[PDB]
Amino acid sequence: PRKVLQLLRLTRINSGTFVKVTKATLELLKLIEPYVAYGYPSYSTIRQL
Amino acid sequence: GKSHGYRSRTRYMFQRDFRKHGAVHLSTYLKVYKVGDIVDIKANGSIQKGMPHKFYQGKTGVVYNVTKSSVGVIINKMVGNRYLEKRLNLRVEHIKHSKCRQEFLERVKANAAKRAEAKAQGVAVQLKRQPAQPRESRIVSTEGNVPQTLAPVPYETFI
Amino acid sequence: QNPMRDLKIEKLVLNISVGESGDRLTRASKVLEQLSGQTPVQSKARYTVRTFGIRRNEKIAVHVTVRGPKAEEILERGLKVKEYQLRDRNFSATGNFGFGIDEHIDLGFGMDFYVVMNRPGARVTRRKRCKGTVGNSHKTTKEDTVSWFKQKYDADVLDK
Amino acid sequence: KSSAYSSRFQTPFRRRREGKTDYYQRKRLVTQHKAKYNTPKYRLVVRFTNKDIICQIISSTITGDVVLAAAYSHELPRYGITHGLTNWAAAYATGLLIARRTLQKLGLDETYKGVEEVEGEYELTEAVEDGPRPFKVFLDIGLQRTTTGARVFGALKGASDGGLYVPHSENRFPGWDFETEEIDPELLRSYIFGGHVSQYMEELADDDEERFSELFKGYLADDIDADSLEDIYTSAHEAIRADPAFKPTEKKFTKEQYAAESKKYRQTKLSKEERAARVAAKIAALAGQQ
Amino acid sequence: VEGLRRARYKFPGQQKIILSKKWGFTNLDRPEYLKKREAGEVKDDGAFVKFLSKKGSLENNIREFPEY
RNA sequence: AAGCUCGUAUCAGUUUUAUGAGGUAAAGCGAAUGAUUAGAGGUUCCGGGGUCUUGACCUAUUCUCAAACUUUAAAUAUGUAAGAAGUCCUUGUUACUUAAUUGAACGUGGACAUUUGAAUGAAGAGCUUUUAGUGGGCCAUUUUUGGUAAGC
RNA sequence: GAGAACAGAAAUCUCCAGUAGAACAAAAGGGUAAAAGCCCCCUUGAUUUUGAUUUUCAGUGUGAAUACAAACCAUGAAAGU
RNA sequence: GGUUGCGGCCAUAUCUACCAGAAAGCACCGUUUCCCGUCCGAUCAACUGUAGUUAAGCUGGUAAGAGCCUGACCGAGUAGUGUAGUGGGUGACCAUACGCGAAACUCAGGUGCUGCAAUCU
Ligand SMILES: [Mg+2]
Ligand SMILES: [Mg+2]
Ligand SMILES: [Mg+2]
Ligand SMILES: [Mg+2]
Ligand SMILES: [Mg+2]
Ligand SMILES: [Mg+2]
Repeated sequence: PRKVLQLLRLTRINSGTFVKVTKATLELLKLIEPYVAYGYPSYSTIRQL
Repeated sequence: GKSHGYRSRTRYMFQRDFRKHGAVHLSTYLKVYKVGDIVDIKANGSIQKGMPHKFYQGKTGVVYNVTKSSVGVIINKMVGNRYLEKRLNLRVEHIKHSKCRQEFLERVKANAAKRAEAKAQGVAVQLKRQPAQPRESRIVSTEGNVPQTLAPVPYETFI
Repeated sequence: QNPMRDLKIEKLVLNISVGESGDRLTRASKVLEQLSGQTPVQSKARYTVRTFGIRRNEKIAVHVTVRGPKAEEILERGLKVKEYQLRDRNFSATGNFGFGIDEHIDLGFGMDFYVVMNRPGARVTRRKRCKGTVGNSHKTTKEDTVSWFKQKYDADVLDK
Repeated sequence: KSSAYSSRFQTPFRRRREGKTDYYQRKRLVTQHKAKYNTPKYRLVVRFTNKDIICQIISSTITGDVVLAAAYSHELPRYGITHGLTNWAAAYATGLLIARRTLQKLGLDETYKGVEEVEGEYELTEAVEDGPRPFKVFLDIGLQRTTTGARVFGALKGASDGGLYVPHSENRFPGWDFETEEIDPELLRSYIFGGHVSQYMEELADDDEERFSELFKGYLADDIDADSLEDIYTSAHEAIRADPAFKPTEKKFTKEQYAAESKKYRQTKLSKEERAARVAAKIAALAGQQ
Repeated sequence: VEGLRRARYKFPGQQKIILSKKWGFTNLDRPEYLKKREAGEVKDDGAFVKFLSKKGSLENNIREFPEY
């Protein structure tokens, strides 16, 4: 899981990135599940970020 | 004391398959191997000569030498913190052609065919594989498929 | 259907079982040379028992095999002593039969006579290439050989 | 036979169950040096059935064996041999025929003409310099036992004398004595022209006339005496070296006509409905209070 | 039930007494067992029984279970 | 620590797709081997009392098991591949190889550019010399051996 | 398993069934049926020269083992070994 | 479509019990001067294709056949297992969350396919 977090550029607490959803990235999210919170962002959230 | 002989711990690894004892079929000896071919190693317990060590069981390598009844195979082995090149002399009974790349050859052929087909009229032939994509929208009809309600069942012993 | 499946004598074997070896053994094997016209062979003991007086590879017994029409002649000579009378036993479940005698001067040391029955076409079991197995209807049965022994020699089967 | 016995039973190869192929011998016959790649190894198959001799040149492939050339003893009547289609002289002629048929097909007929002065001599087809090497095949005898004087070595002699290089030794040819390590060319030459049969005719006729007529009935009907089979054997060898090309027998009927007649004598499987019908009928009879 | 209750004191740990819905020591429910025996598919073989299947040669399945 | 050759080339304690290897968990014993409970139907010129019983195998069933048993057989780990050192068309060299310009290996010339052959990332990648300390360890979750157990 | 004078649970002979329940110098595990087992025939390759490779591994040594090259031989009808 | 020689995969091909097989082929079968091998021309060698036979081998079909093969949301998302919690419980062990996922059992269907050469109402 430590390696997967580095590959997603999540190297410190409260860091965030966008991920495109495919079969290759869904399995990545499974490995780091107890370390992250993720969901589906709306247009308003993307604009303000 | 401890025992670390050449064939140590190979009780089940080198056994023949169930109801598959006896002589080797002739198709093993009729296949041709060339330098640069990719082969995988699986020892046969009934041929005691030219047999690989147990470490190389289930490994894949590249042919570098061809002899009368055997081939030379190159294997990369991890020792310590690096990889060392190992060269094996194995009889053909213990090897077979690998399909890890034979399936890759046809994709190269199809890419050339698709590139030439769209060369005269098409742009962006898109010769790249892509992972499985999220499903698109759809409409589910209930005509003849009215949903059936389900509920949890009570505990029963039925021993 | 009996067009060709006629019972026939395959072989006749003259077995002499001797406890010891040496001068006694060659004396017994000497009779078979003039009794059958062919030189016999000697069989060594399989192992040692220390009770019957035999040891391993001691060459205890002698036997000889004869076929053709020169065997049915001596088969007749072996039946005169038996007076054409055989028990309901002595007949194997595979169609064979045999009997033993106590003296050889009566024919013209005890001996054992065993006769093997077969039918034409038995070569399929003995041939090297495409070796096969005789079918059930073509096999030799105990009742078949007993009847065959009744028809010729005008012999009879004993009690039971 | 218990169910456990059948479950754990391992059946041999089909050609081994039938009893026709020795796989221990086959492996060493067909395995090719891996550094020679797709170079084929050719086997001279010689087989002896009742009243027939079969000679073939065969190479091995994954999908199955491939025949290069064939020669049968039932084709010998075109060359002047009508009797003794399975004797020693027939084997030599059939061996000679396959050698000539193969070389002509490969285009190497002009070179390696064999030996035209056959006198029972042991020799091999040597190569010619600055030219192609002779075509090489290995003798395949199958399950035949190796004994000196066996006809399979007679067919070997014909193929070698026909121009095909076949490696062999002379200790299995007739006329070889174990005491002295040399071959007798005089006795060997007798067998190539049916000398052992011509000798038999003269001895049997003067011994028992009743036996002679029953055995050699065909010779009497065709006006062939004891000292004439050598002449036709010589002429047959001359004819083989002239037109050895194979020709197919004219087919009176076609495959469809052959298939149609044969289908009437074949028993067909039963469908699942009629199989269920048979068991249902049996229940109504055996389990229906008669 | 009382006999099995008294046996629990001899054992360590916790044990439970359950009233089985099978027929005796067979692996069939009581209504299911009654269905088969009325059809002549059950033969008494010692203290246990043998059943009649839909498979096998009819020559053997007829002498066994003649009533069926 | 000293740097050196280069400037994203190529790589990865990761996923995916394709293709291998394994005999542990579980499972199995009316499947082999070895243990094991209970009847039932059969078998003797081949166990022994008695003129009929107990044993011994045979056949069909039945209860229960295996670190040094097994047909079947996971999960987690694990090998290789996903292109330019590649693919295709034509034909040069040899003392090797072929019945044979047959093949093998290495080449000349022509055709195909970076949606150039999956995903994500890449305080750059590759490489060399030299030398310090260390070579008594211990603990926690899970797997696990000896032992009644132990802060063993 | 069914048979054959002495002959019996075990002597020798015959047939049938027989996936190996035998055998293969030794411990155990693998392997093997027109064999790697049993019998018979012929032999010395258990030979000569010097390298490469696998295992233990520091990728040192020693032991053991694998595949070739250049010679000289054994065996077989031969491929081969 | 039949059959023979040489095969490929190596039971859908094996095993048990029956029945059928035109043509050709295969086979059984006849003989012992010759090469050759046996206690035995049984096996093996040679000769004849003549004297006979489809009886067997062989091939095909039959069986609520044994075995074997394939499939099934049959059993079963069960057993087991990766990851997680300052979850439950004295403990033994167990539930839940995000994933992977058997075997037996049950039922249904199937019972060799096929390459090269030659030959045949
Ligand atoms: Mg060795
Ligand atoms: Mg051989
Ligand atoms: Mg293990
Ligand atoms: Mg377990
Ligand atoms: Mg210290
Ligand atoms: Mg934690």
